Order: sequence, then C-alpha cells, then structure tokens
Amino acid sequence: MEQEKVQELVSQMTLDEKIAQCLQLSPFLFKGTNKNAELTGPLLQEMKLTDAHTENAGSVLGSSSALDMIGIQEAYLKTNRLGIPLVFMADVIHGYKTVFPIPLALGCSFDRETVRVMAEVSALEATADGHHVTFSPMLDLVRDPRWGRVMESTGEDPFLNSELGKAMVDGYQGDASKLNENLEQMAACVKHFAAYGAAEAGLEYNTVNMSTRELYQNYLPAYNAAIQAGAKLVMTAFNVVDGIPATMNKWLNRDVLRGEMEFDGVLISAWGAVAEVINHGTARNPKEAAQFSMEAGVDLEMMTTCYIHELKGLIEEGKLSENLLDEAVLRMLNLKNDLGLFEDPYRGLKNNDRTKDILTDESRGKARAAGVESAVLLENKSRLLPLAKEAKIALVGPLATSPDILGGWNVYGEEKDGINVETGLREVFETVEVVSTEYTELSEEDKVAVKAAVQNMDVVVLALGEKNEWGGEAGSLATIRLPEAQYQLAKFVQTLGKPVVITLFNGRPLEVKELAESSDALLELWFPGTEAGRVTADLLSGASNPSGKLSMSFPQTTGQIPVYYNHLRTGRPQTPENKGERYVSHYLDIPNEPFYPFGYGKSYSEFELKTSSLPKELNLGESLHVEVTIKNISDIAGKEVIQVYLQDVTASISRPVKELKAFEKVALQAGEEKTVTFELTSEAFSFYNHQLEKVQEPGLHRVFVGTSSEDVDVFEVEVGGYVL
Amino acid sequence: MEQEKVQELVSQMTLDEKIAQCLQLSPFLFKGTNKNAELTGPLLQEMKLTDAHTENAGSVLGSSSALDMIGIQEAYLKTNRLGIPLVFMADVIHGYKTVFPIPLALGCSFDRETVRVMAEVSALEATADGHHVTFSPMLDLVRDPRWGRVMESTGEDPFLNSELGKAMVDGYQGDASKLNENLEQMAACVKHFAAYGAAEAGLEYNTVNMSTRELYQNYLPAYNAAIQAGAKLVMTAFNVVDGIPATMNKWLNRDVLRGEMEFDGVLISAWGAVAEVINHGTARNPKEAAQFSMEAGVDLEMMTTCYIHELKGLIEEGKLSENLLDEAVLRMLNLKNDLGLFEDPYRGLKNNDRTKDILTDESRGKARAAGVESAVLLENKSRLLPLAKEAKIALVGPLATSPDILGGWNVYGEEKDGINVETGLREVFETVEVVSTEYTELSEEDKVAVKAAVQNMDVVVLALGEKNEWGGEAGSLATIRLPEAQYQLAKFVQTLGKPVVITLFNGRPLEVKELAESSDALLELWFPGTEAGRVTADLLSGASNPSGKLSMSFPQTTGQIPVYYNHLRTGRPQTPENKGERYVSHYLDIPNEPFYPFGYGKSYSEFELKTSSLPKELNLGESLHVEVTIKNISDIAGKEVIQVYLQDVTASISRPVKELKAFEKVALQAGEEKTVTFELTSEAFSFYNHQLEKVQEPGLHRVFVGTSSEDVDVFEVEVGGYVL
Ligand SMILES: OC[C@H]1O[C@@H](O[C@@H]2[C@@H](O)[C@@H](O)O[C@H](CO)[C@H]2O)[C@H](O)[C@@H](O)[C@@H]1O
Ligand SMILES: OC[C@H]1O[C@@H](O[C@@H]2[C@@H](O)[C@@H](O)O[C@H](CO)[C@H]2O)[C@H](O)[C@@H](O)[C@@H]1O
Ligand SMILES: [Mg+2]
Ligand SMILES: [Mg+2]
Repeated sequence: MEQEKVQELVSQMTLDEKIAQCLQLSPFLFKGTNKNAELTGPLLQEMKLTDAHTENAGSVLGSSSALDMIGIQEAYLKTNRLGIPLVFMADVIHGYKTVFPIPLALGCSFDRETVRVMAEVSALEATADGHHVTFSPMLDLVRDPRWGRVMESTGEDPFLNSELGKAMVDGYQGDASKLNENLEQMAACVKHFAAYGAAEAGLEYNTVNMSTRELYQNYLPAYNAAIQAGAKLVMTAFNVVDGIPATMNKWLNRDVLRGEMEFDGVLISAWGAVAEVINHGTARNPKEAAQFSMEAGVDLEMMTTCYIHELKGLIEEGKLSENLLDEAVLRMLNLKNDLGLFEDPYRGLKNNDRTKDILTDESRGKARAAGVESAVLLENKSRLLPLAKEAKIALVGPLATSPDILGGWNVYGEEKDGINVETGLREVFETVEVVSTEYTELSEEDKVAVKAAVQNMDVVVLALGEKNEWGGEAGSLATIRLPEAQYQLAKFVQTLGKPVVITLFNGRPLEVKELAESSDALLELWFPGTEAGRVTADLLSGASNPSGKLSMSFPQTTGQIPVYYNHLRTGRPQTPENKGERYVSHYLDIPNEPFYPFGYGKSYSEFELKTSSLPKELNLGESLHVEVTIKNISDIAGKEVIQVYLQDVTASISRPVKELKAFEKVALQAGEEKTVTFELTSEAFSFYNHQLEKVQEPGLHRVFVGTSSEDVDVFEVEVGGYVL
Repeated sequence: MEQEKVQELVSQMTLDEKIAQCLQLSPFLFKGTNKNAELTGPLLQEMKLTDAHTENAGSVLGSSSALDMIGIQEAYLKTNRLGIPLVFMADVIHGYKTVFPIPLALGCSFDRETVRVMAEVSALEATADGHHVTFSPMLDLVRDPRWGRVMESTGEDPFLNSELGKAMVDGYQGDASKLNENLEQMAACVKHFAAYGAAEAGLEYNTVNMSTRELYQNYLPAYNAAIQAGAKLVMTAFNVVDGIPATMNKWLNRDVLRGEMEFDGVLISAWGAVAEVINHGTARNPKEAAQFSMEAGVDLEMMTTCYIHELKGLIEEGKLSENLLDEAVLRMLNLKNDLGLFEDPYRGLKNNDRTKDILTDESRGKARAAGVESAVLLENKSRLLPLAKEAKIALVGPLATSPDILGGWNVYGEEKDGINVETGLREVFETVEVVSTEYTELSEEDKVAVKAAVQNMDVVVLALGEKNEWGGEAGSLATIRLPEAQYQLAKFVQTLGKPVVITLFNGRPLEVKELAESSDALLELWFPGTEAGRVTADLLSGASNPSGKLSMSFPQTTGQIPVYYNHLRTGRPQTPENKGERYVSHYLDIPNEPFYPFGYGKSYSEFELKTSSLPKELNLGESLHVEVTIKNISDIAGKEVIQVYLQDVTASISRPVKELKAFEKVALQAGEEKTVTFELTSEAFSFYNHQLEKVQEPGLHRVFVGTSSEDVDVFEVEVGGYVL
C-alpha cells in the first residue's frame, strides 16, 4: 500500500497498540497455533502477557510450519483492530529442509555463486513454509575457534566475509525493492551487531574489547557491505562493545548503524538481549532497560517484556519521547509493507500449497554441489586419493554411520532425509566393510573389530568428528580437540599397515596435527548438510575434485590462539634470516605459523599461474588492474582459487602483512587456460587512521597473487602523485 | 649544581654534542672498559660509531662492575669537552647480588614493606657497583601466563600493582629530591610504557589492542601511581598501542605521559625500539624513525643509531625543531644533576670501595624473609605440613639439587651463592634421601631409584619446576604446563603409598590440577632467589608459616586464558541457580572458575574476621571507612592478608564483579586479636566512562571483606545525594 496509508496506521494506533507492535513472541503464545499448545498457559503467566498484548504483538519467531503460520495469522486478524498482520521470522542459517554446508564450510568454497544459490534455495523453501524473514547472514569476524559460533561465520577475513555476506543477502532477497511481489524471496537480517566473535577466551557471551579503530578496520566492514547491499533487518549482539551492551549502545546503533551506515530498517534484539542489559549491570531494572534500548533505536524486543510492561509509564512520565516509539512502529509497518503483508498477509500461501517446492531433487543437487565446493583437502600423500571405484574400503570411526552430519543451526532439517557416510559410499564403491565406534570411547572390542575389517580391505576410510552439539551457540570448548579416543583410534588404525584416508566432520578448526601425521590423506568435510555422504563419496572417488580453501587458520595448538593470516609484523619479527635467535617474536614450544594457513587447500590437478606486467607506479585514487592467466597442466579437470592480497609497507598505523582483496574460483578442464582480471580500487589501498578517518596514504604496497596466503608471487607498486 | 648552570651547559653544547647526549651504549663500546674489550672495534664498525660519537654519548647500559664504571667514566671525562659525566643504567629487577623472589612472587606477598626492602637492598648493592639507574619497576598488567615476562609483573590486579610499584620506587629512590646526597639509593625507571603485558596469544613482542577506555581503566594506573610517587625515568614499550608503536606514539608519550601524567624526566627507549618502528611498518627508514621518536618525546635511544646518524640532517633540513632536541638534552642533564654527577661523577665510589656492602648476611636474611613472605601454600590435605624435624624425607625431582632457583632477569647474581633445596633441607632435617631427575625426562632407572628412596623414608618432598629460561623475555609458551615427564613423575610418586608435598618452582601460572590431585600438599615457591633452599626448609618445617596469596589466577587449562578475578558479568551469567542450563556463559569441557583464584592461599593458622558496622548510605565524594577485627584462633602464630573489594552494581559501563581496593597483611600470635581500618576514598568508587571521563555515579555498590576474592562477607552501600 501507499506510504500515506502506512503513516495513517501509525497515527491511528493507541499507545498500547504501538508498544505491543514492538514485541516478538514464540508461536505457541498466540491463539491459533497448532503445535506446543501445552506450553501456552504457564508461559503466558510467567511473562504476564494478556490478550491485549498477544492480539497486538508485532511479530512471531520460529513458526513450525505453513499451517502454524496460517492459523496464527488468521486468528490474529480476526481480532486485531486495525488489521496489522504479523511478520514471521526464523533462523534459516544454512538451509531450511534441504540443508547445505555450515557457513564456515561455505567460507572455504571461496565461491560467491555457491553462497547465493544456498541462500536462494533456503528462501524458496522457507517462504513455502510461511516464513518472511531469516536471521542470516551471520557476519561476525572470527579469530578464535574455541567459540562454538565460528560455524556460522565465513571466517577470519573481513573481505571474504563481506563478499559472501552480500551473496547471501542477494540470494535470500533478490531485488530488495520487489519483496512485495517476489514471494519466493525473503527479508534478510544481518547479525549480530557488532563484534560478537571476539568473545574473550572463546567463552559464550563473554566480554569483547578492541579499539574503535580496530572495530572499524576489521569488525564492521562485513555488516556494512550487507547493509549497503540492501539487507532489510539488523540484529543486535549479546556482548558489550567498549563496555556497553550492544543492545543499549546508543553510539553504536544510532550514530554508526543508522547514521554512518544509513540503516533505516528494523533493529531487532537478539533473544532476551533487551532484558539482559540488567545482568550486564548497565540497567538497574526493566524500566531502565526499556528506556535505554529504545533510546538506542531497538525496534523489536525478542521474547522479553521490558517494552510491553514499561514503555507506557516511561512515555507518560516524560522520561522517553513518544516520537521514538512512533519511529520504531513506522519501521515495523514499513517492513510489513515491503513484504506485501497488507495486500497478502499469507504471502502467497493462502490458496497455494507449496509443499512441492520443499526438498526437491534439484535442491538436493545444489546442496551436493555446495558440499563438494566447500570441502578442503588438507593432505594427500602418495596420490592415495581419488580412490578407484573397485577399492576395497574399511569404513571405521564415529562418523562411519552417524546421522549427525547436518550441522549446528539446523532448525528445520531432518536427519532421516540426510545421507550418512556409509550410505554415500555404498552407492559408489562395491566393497565396503564398516565398523562404527562411539564418539568418545575406544574399546578393546572395537579394536578387534577394526583390525578384522582392515585386514580384509585395502584402504581405510577413517571417519572422525564432532557431534554438532559441541558447537553452535553456547558450545564453547577451552581445548579445540576431538575427544582423545578419536586421536587414539587414528593412532591404532595407523599401526594396521594399510593406507588411511581421514574424513573429518566438525564445525570449528581443530588441532589436527596428530591426525595428519597418522594418516596419508585428510579431507575436511565440515558438516556438508543433507547430502553429506554423497559429497564424501564423490570427493573420495574423484567424481568431484576437491577445491575448497581454508577460510580460518588451523592452530598448531589451543594456546596459539588467536592466530590468523592478516597479522601485524611486530617490532621483532622472525625471518628466515634470524630463525633460532632468542630475542624475536616466537614461542619456545611451537612454530609461529598455524598448522594450516588461510587460503590453503589441495586439488587432484596442478595449476600454473602467470600475472601480467603490473605498473611500477599508481596515482592516489587510482585502481590497480590485475590480470592473471591460469592453466591446468594436469590431466584432471579441476578448480583453483586465485587470491590477491595487498600489503601497505609503511603507514601511520602498523598494517597487516597481507590482506585479501580479491578472489575468483576458476574452473579448468585438463590442459585448459583462462585469463581473469581483478580491479583493486583505491578503497583496497585505504585504511582507518588513528583519527578514525578512512584514508589513502602515498607510498609502497606489495601485491601478492597466488593460491593461498603463502603460495604467492609478489609485486611492488609505488602509490603517489595526484588524486583520481 | 644550580639550574642556571645546567641551562648554561645546553647553550654551550654543539649540535653534534646534543645529538650524542641522546645515545645509550653497552660498556664495551667505550674506551676504558675492563671487560669484553675484543668486541669493541667490530661492533663500533657494525654500528658505524666514531670517537666523536662515543666520547659524547649520554649513557652507559649494563656496566659489568664498579671497575668497569670507574674506568669508563675516568677515560670518558679526560676527553669530554665540557665535563658532562656518563649516567650508568642497569637491570636490577629483583635483586643485584643478593637475589630476592621474582616480582610475581613478591606480588603474592601482598606486603608493601617486603617490596620496599627488596628495592632498598637492591639499590644498596647496585650503587656499590656503580649503577645510577635501575630499569625497575616493571608495571605491565598481566592476564596471560603464556607470556614469559609475567615473572616481572606483580600480576593481574592494577591496585596491587600500583601499590607495590609505589613501594619499589620508594625502596630504590627514598626521597627523590635528595638523590644527589643519598648515594646508596638510585633512580627508578618505570617500564614498559604502555600495555606490553597484553601481547596477543602471549607471544613475545606481539600486537596489543584494547579500547582507550580499557587502557585508562586497567593498563595505565600502576605506571601512573609510580610516576606520581616520583619515579625518575620511564621506558617505552615494544608493542603497538592502538596500531602505533609506543616508542613513536605522540598521543601516548606527549599527551598522556608528559601531559596528563606530568612526567618531566628522561623517556628512554626499550632496547632497539626506536629502530624497530621500521619493522613495525610505521617508519620507512632510520630518518623517519628518528624524526618520529623525537617528535614523541623519546630522550634516549638505547643501543641503536637512528638519532646519532639522522637528527643533524633533520634539524638542518628543518623537518625537526632543534628545540625538541634541547629539551631532551636538558632532561638528560637534569637526571645527571639529580644524581649528583656534576659534583661526584663516581657517585660515592671514588675513594670508598663499597665491596663490604654486597651480599652481606643481613641482606641474605632479608631475601630469605622475602621468600617466606611470597610463597603460596595451595594445598595441605590433613595437616601434612609443617613436617616435624625428625620426619624422614625422600627429596626427589628436577628441583632437588638444581642450582636454577634465582629466577629470570637475574643479571648480576651467581648460582654459586644460592642455596639449593637439598642444602636447605639438610640444615633443618636430619634424614634426607635425594634422587635427582632431569627436567624433561623420567627414565626407568629414575623410577627404581625413586622407589627405593620413598620406601626408605616417611614423606616425599617432590621438587618440580621450570628452568628460568622457559620464561622471562622471549620465553613465550603456547601451553602453560611443565614438561610432561614431571606430571608423570608426580603420578608415579603418588602410587608409592607415602604422603607427598610438592614444592613447585616457576615463573608463571601453570596447569597444576594434575599436581594437586597427585599430592597431599602443594607449595608454590616461584623462584625465591638466593636463599631458596632455606625459604623452602623453613616453610616445610613450620619455622615459617606460609602467608602468600595468589596475585595471578591459575587457569583450569591453557585455553581458559585469559581468566581473571575482575571480570565482567556478561548478559548471561552462570549462577548457582541456572547451572546445568545450555544457554549461559560457560564452557562444555571446563568450569568458568580458574583452578585457584586471585587472593587465595593457605596458612598453618586459622583466623576469624568480622567487619564493624558500615553505613547504609554515603554521599558522592565521601570516603568509606572500613574497620575489620581479625583474630588468630589457632595455636600457631602467622599472617593473614585482609582484602577489601568493591563492586559497582549498575553503571553506564559494565563494571567488574569485584576490584581490589585495599589490603593489609596482619601478623598475629596464637590467640592474638587486632583491629585494622581502611579508607576507600570516592576515587575507589570511580571509573572511566565511554567519553573517557573519570566519574562517580550515584547508586549501589557492594563491599566485600575477606581473605580471598572468593572468601568474603558482602555488604551494600547506596551512594547518592550531594557531593563533598
Ligand atoms: O533465535 C533468534 C535469535 O536468538 C538466539 O537464539 C536463542 C538463544 O539465544 C536462546 O535464547 O535460546 C533460544 C531458544 O529458542 C534461541 O532462539 C541466537 O543467538 C540468534 O542468532 C538467533 O538468530
Ligand atoms: O636491558 C635493557 C632493557 O631492554 C630490554 O632488554 C634487551 C633485550 O630486548 C634484547 O635486545 O637483548 C638485550 C640483551 O642485552 C637486552 O638488554 C628489556 O626488554 C628491558 O626490559 C630492559 O630493561
Ligand atoms: Mg603506506
Ligand atoms: Mg553504579
């Protein structure tokens, strides 16, 4: 409808109506739900909610199906005075019913189109079940694999994170200004604003602290890119940002998000984060929490009651302007209008059962493709892999048969539709002997049984991994290791004298040195989603050629953390030339380098890269154009990820030794050659100075072109002169 | 001499003379050195130093003896044009020849007077060997025991650090205005300005980052307190502060140190730190390094040649004002004048050989007392300790006979003067059987010898620890554990059936769970210094009663780091009454609490405390007066450390759950009772806000009185009303 009609609605609502429009509730707090109605009575009572509240609530969180939605919306519109339909929101993080790889695995793809397609398929299905908004992309930079929520990030690089964030937004939303017509796309909600990934000691919800400059330099750019690409909502973070919980942090959310980033959509709280500012010790009570969170421009309180119980008295007493409440309501109604909910509150479902669009074969194929793009081949000694279809396989370990391959933050997908490792292998390989073992134990009887199966077969597929419940939210591990039993199983299998491939499933970097040394090949599958066993079987047999690169550094040991490729030099760097001197930046007991670096991943193919003549000089404001010719010089078709890094040699702030500024994943048949070109704009050369100005300084930059952060040729470009 | 004549000298100096005044060199770069003379010509050549440079150099670093100093100063003064004597500086960190406990252990003393005495003795001896300045106190706050330099800090609390920092300055300097007269005291140099102990991942020289607010709130207060107490010099830090190496950080050194903190003494670079800004990437070359470091107010370049080769041209070209140089020179000359060098350049040594004053019996008794104050009794199950003097002792492990008990940063003390554990124990106990093992091995042959000795005796003194070389500078350990052979040894010894005391020697918190669980008692001796074997024997026999408390938390495991007592609450705190629940701040694999907390330590005595009646309300600006009555209710004389904490329940920044604001260590005879009183000024109630104002807000505080950060009674005071 026309904007005048939306503004009119605001004018006509009562104060009590405007307040309740700022509340989101679980579906079973509403009449007309068709699941968990036994939770409704006691929980309404604990939260002290009445019909006056629920019949005017702004939003529903986590509907269970199209029918839940339809029934809830229908009963709500019988009783709502002005006819304002509910907006339905959900967590569609890496797939709805067709589950794609976890975001961190999608980071390792380095493939923007894989990510867009995952987001498109997710929206297709999620809209078919009545959801209007997804709480994705998660854009928290991560340098600390202790934190369970690394699985939801695309990793340690702001540039990569930004680029894949934009891809996800584009895939979920399509053309943002036509969400009232394109009812198979949905609104995206960027989360968690801001810097939640920097949780101290990797502990869930724990203190975050960095300088404002570092916040701008590394922690904000990805949210920003997703905002500028049209993300409709933003969600606040749990953590403090320079001492103030992000939810009530006025500077953060008004000055930065709404001012600098020019965000003018719904700011929704993370779950309970409005009330939790009390726990943080920056509000005395719910009256202060409500006031501070509304001052900071939070429009929508997720499942707590500070707003509904306290805004009236605040406004009546004049501690809080009613204009701020009106601004919040207007953003909520604009969101609804942007989804076409005032013409069609059932968003395409009312006379159109779209069951047919859910978990199709086309969709499963895309997830399989996603899975094969995201896996990272870490070791392959002796060209053990690809295995031949007639190789006789002993498939052993906790991930041989486990149905737990869909990943954390799989709110809607079902393990029964998933393909386990065994089932995946038996479609491809004629001889497989299996010995399942438990995640945390290694018994004598297991060893006997493993030994018998290995004696029978020619190669071992050792499937190790985490349960998903060991990560995700509030799955923090102080020591980033598999259970010791799995390391002991890898040690045992090694003694059996047969070649070993380890297929590792997990949601975080782990200490894998012991696994690499106990096997001939090591394939990092992360959690691939619905098609996990086929992803695995196609990569092992070579029907697919691994092409993933690490988007997060794998530490030598827990105590190396944080370790990341874009690090400062320090005043006493170790060099190949001073190696072994005492008075340099090193550890006595491990290497400075991570076990595996950002951008690292093997292939069954071999590539050669050639960079065309770069200029020796560039003007300020001028783009650098990088042309690179890649050739597949092997007999095996495959894909390589070309990466370009920039370094600022001398600057008014100590700058990272490299930063990624471009990447493209290039597909090449055996003997095929391509030229790809990159533009590094002058923004790729700029950074935040100690005055928090985004600046370009004249001087020397090095440019690194290659296939990891370590495998690069280096070039020098001197920036100076005039500007543009 | 009169201030007018100090000025006169500056006018009288040539540009080349003023430049060289800002250079510090090792003793063997000067003519007249009585040691390492063979190094002179080559290093001179490598640094491109001439006679004109060395003959006008400002300062000597690390003189080897009184005769080095005398010889150097005597030759220097025969050729110096204007008669400006050299100032001699040294690393006297926890003792000169009489070595006291490492500073972290002195931290565990909670004893201001012990700290002042260490410093007074240190100056007594150092001045006797011709040193004018010590590079102490080190006041870097530490939360990361991976960093080897934690041994030099007094720990994780800024208040303790502030308080003991003041004590060391007083002990070294006495009355600062009379350093020209009191030739047995010396100048203190506060180090390292600033925030060096926050090195990322505990890696030496590594990136530091935190918000400016946190810099002010936690990282600056102890340097400030030492400066206000009259510290004569300050030394720069190796690390970046917010992206800019401290040594050239104008904001840090002019605005904060010289401006806010009103420091008007010599600012000396850490070793090479001027040249190292090039390595950091914030200067292109030694001309830029010199210019920026002089801009930042660094007066004295330690053993690099940026100033000496670059200032002239910088001043000639007009890129730098000669006034900044004149100011650096005046500060150097004023420090010499404060030390009396213009009347007596030999600072009391010339016709008075003070060999008599070094390593006296009186001094050794003070170092032993310091060791007994500083040790921390962590476990004592079932009154194993004190041992009766007729107890038959199996003394086993790497620290049984090791002479490595003086600690890191022992530049001048000699192991030959130290007392090892066996020698100590044999002065007190009649029967000791000794089996020495290696630091990093546990052989079958050791196990047989250990077993034979334990079967012979009644009790096991298991002496474990670190070589000092595994810490101190550039002694960074990714995993904070002893060698695994020592943990194995503690497991083996436990199986032998006999009570075990573990006496642990080290320079950092370690993972000690496995030691506590494998023994009956556990005594943390750190590195006590010269009298270590007697410190240990007296604590074990009960001739001295353990009284130290932990000044740094001992983590459950490496991956818990940083863990510290003054932590934020977060938005989802684990409570007693939600424990077990998933969605709270916790780890899946360890407790939140450190294995041992700040302020914790046992005693052979038992004490009772009761806090006199506190007010319910206080005005802003008003002090809180806290009266505590302590009774020793055992038959054993000893000391308790009374500790007072404050918490700010609600603030405009999320405030720590506790902060230490007072402490006093009370000596009590069996049955003795004493009353102590504390004043917490309105400043204890104040913090830095998000605009970086030092502020006091009305509201609730809790006051905790007790004998650890955990063993406390709690009281509430509501601050409001008007201001005093
Ligand atoms: O789910 C929406 C939003 O909130 C958080 O999930 C919450 C979790 O914090 C806790 O409240 O448990 C409830 C159980 O339903 C979850 O909904 C997530 O941190 C956030 O990412 C998510 O988008
Ligand atoms: O001792 C002077 C001063 O500088 C540093 O010590 C240096 C060390 O950095 C390295 O360069 O090696 C030389 C060996 O002589 C040391 O002097 C210390 O970090 C600092 O604390 C000390 O006060
Ligand atoms: Mg530059
Ligand atoms: Mg307060």
